[PDB]
Amino acid sequence: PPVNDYFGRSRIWNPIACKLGYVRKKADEWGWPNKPPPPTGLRYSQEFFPFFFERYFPDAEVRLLLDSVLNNETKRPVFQIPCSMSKVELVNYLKNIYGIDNVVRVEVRNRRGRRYKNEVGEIKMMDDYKVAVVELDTPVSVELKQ
Amino acid sequence: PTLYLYRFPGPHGPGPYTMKYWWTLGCFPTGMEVPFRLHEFLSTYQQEHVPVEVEEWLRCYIKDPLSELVNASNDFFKAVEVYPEVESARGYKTLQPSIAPLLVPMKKFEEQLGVKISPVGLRSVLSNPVLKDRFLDDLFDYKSYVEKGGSTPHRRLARSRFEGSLPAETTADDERSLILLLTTISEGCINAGNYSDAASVLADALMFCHDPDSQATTHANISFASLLNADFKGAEYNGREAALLQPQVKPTSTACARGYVGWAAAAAYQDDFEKAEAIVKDGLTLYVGNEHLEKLANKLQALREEQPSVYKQVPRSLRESRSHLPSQQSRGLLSGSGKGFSNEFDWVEFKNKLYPS
Amino acid sequence: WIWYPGDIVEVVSGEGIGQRGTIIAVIKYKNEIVVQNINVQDVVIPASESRPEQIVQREHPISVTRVRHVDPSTNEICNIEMVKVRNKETGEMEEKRMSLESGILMSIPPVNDELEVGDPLKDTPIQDADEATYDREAEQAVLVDKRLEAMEEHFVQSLKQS
Amino acid sequence: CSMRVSIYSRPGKVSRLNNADATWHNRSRKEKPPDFDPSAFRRRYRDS
Amino acid sequence: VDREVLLTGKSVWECPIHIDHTCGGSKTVPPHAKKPVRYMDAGIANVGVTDI
Amino acid sequence: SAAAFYEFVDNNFLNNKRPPVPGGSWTVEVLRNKSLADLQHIWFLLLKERNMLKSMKEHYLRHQEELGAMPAPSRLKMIDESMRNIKRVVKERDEEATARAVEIFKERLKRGIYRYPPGPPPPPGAHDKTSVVKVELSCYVEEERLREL
Amino acid sequence: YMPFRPFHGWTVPNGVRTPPEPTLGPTAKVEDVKDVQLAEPAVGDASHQRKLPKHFPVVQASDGSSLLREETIACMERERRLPHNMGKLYSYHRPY
Repeated sequence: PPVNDYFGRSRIWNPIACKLGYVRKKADEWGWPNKPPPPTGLRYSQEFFPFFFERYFPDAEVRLLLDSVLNNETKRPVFQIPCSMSKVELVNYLKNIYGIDNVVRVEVRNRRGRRYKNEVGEIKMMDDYKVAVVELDTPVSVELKQ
Repeated sequence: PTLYLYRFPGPHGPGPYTMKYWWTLGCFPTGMEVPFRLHEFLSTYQQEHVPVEVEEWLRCYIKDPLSELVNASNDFFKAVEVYPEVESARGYKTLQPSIAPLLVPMKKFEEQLGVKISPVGLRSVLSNPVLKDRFLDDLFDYKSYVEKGGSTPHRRLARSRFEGSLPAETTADDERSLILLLTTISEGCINAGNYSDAASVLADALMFCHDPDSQATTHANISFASLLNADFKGAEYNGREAALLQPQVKPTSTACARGYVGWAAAAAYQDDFEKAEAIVKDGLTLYVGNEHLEKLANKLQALREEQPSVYKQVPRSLRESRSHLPSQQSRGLLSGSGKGFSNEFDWVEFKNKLYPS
Repeated sequence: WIWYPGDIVEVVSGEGIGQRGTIIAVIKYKNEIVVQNINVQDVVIPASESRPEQIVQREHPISVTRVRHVDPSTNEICNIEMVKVRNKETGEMEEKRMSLESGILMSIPPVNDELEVGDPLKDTPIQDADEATYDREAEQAVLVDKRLEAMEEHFVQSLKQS
Repeated sequence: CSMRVSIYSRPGKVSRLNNADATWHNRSRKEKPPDFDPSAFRRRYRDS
Repeated sequence: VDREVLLTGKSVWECPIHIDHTCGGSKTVPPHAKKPVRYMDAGIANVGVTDI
Repeated sequence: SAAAFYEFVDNNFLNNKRPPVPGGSWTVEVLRNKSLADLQHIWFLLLKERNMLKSMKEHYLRHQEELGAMPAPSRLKMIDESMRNIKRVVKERDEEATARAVEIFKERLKRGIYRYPPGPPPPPGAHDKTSVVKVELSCYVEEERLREL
Repeated sequence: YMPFRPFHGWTVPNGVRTPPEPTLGPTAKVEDVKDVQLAEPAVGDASHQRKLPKHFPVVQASDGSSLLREETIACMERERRLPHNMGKLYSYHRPY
């Protein structure tokens, strides 16, 4: 079967495009086939619903590693982001949403999602995440009141 | 076009050579077998999991320790009374009836009281007719005392915790009967021939007594038990603690004399005959008349009459070498290094010598 | 689903046959019923670092196949079926439970789970939650205008190519 | 899979993923020269 | 949750885990799929007998 | 500064206290009454909350033996449900907007006012150099007959 | 107030609060009511036919619109990957 069953370090993304993928994309875009298709202008414009929602309601999962900044004055805190982001994306994110403007450099490094087996032995892999190591001018730390 | 399977379970079932992999590597060394541990997961995690509120409210509905002690003592007395008496034949020793129904009530009594009682000791005191009578009388006295005046050890622990959050009177009748029955069980265990167990029982039996005479008697008994168990250090310790309690003991008690005897015998077993003679001399100057001291002094003098004829004294580097009593032989039979099996040359001990711990 | 907590149910088969009890819990996704003082066994709790091993009696879930309700008036076994009935004070129609023999409707008791309590630090007041600040005429103006501008620009580009 | 066998977490031992006493042996004995940096070479040459 | 309900007694109505009975197969069928109408099925369930 | 990281991390776990489960999530009935700017504000609020929750969940996964399961895990599900309801409301509003827009645009296209060379198109009366005649007949007549007549 | 029902054998101490026992609600006959119908009364109808097979998991909103069916599918897939209620695993192949 064309289903890739390997969940290791060398998992490959299949470049072949299937008909079901296009069908699902179109259906989530404009409710195919019940609703009439929007014109090409609105489809290719910045007002098309997916791009409009991604621009007015951005969805980016930024997770801070507790060990990197917990009870230690660190100058290089690390974060986990989606793979579709970049250094400029992350620095703009931290500057506009959380207000962290003093960002010296972001060290990018991809990482395969965490894999594990449950009690019955099924191989379930967590979603992929990109590791970023942001550098600040001043060392930061969040103390843990013991 | 062939596949390689290093070590796979056979047709009948997985053996130890594969369970070792299952426990260390995490799965079988072939990889074709999927790790499936649902059964042990259910046996361990699903069982030990308890919600926080129920865990916190559990401590509110624990059973009453006084009622538990009363019921356990009642049931144990009923069981030891129902236990039959051994019929003595003539020509062959009759096998004593095994204590099958006695382990559960005795175990409940032990876990309620905080002390351990030997099954061998219980069997021996039940076989012995007079010891059985002493044990039954002491157990009935303890039952009556814990039913009428509560539990003196529990009240003492409660007062101790109270004074810790915010003296010690003499021993009560319940604790007296308890240490009496424990000494009876220890005597039966010594008659059966388990000296280490007898010493371990008396070590906790001493905790219930607080009067100096009872403490001196328990110290003398522990000294004798450790002497028979070949733990000369503890034997000497208890033997001299007896003489330390001597100034506060009644004049009619000879527990301090027995402690002197045990200390002198421990010194003699340690091969310090001069120290043993000095100890027995002090004991005689204290109690001019005592058979336990006089017999030991005569034995030590009979040995010292021949001591200077062989080496003029006992050596210094050869002390505590000759194994005299068979208890240490019986213990070394189990705790000894085997020939090629378990020794300094076997790797399971060589690595323990190499690594720190 | 007919078995709800509060009914008197008699065990018809298996262990405890012929005993009546009150439904204490309903495990719907497993089709099981925890009945009062019926099929009680000793559940154990392992010793923790501070507590010893603790064994206590607790009822266990009973399958639904071997239990049957008891009529409130007749006090006998009766077949019960779902019945849609409108309320007198509420025009909506709710589902009650009716017996074939006596014809008695049984209401469904609500859940009423008060155990879950929110924290006032991350909870918005219901007044601010219910106040409305949306205007359909004004907000749809900008959107429709942007859509029109985009579509007209693309149409002008297509006309340019043509 | 030695890392997942020993350094990883198990129902018997805590996670050693971030533990210096367990990770320090991973570093090489003989030091090695640093690898060439193409970004640094570009920012240094600054082609014209 | 089985252990928790056994220890507490709270009544659970919905399953605590979402069960995908297709094992990832329902995502393979197109979204607008629907079973067609089959007239005159060769079955007896439509009669709705209760005595046999 | 440091407050950004303090809000990235949790507060009850920081003070070693049991975090409580909140009351409920945003419902579609409420999000319909809420306005667009208000919707995106509460969306960013839920996004920050989800970031903090995911950081705590990842910390507990990193320390699952030192620390047990994450306390109050339904908060992530509530946040995801609120975000999905926000997306639903925004999608409904966008659907209404695009329906109105395509109606207006098709009306404009039917009018025929667009022209790549910028300028008003020529008038229809100056172009329609033809006429139509409607004749009422009492019975059907062949088209070729009408043509030849 | 104890937040759980006591076990079999426990005695509620003085001054404690316990969630009330499940009691049967009101009782009313059917003869007094005028509008009474059965659940699923039509057995020979043709509208109760399934549009999707019984093994298909329902992924839809409560109203019936499939606007965010892929969003709900992605949420369920993320839940299957890493469930938020996942307790302490027992496997030797732990994620961390």
